[PDB]
This record gives sequence, structure tokens and C-alpha cells, in this order.
Amino acid sequence: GSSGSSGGQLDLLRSNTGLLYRIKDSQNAGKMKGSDNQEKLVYQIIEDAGNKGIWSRDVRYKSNLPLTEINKILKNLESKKLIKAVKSVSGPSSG
Repeated sequence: GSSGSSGGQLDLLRSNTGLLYRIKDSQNAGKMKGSDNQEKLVYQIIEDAGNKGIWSRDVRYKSNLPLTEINKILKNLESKKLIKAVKSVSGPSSG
């Protein structure tokens, strides 16, 4: 009774994810300023990531907000000094 059957074929294409984001601390954060809900919905997704962090593309999908919005939100929390942005050194493997 062997399971076996693992994998088959893989055809990936060269693509880019973007930038990574993360929340700052887990206590000093709960005042906000600008967006109330539109922002609270973002900080929630970024916070859930913890150390793994969430890409601007991912947090955008779960947030269901357009770049025009996320662009302001991601920048909002930043100025508030509530979150911490993290830039990747090398997204793809083939360097």
C-alpha cells in the first residue's frame, strides 16, 4: 500500500512579485489617523503576516483595493510609524 505519485510537470514563467511589508511591534499600534476602515483592513493583513510579511500584491488581493488605494494606504501607515517596510534583496532565484 504505497502512496507514490508525487508531481508531474512544472511550467513557470519569469515574473515579479514586488515589495514586502510588515507591521511594527504588536502593542504600540491602535490609533491611526487617515483611513479608518480602509486602513484597518490593510494593517490586519500585514499584521497576520508577522515575520513572513506580505507583498503589496498579496495584501492588495485580500484587501480588494486598487493600486491607487493601496498606494496611499501602504504609505499612510508608514508615515504613522506603525509598520515597517522590507525590501527584498533578490525576489527570483536566477540571479
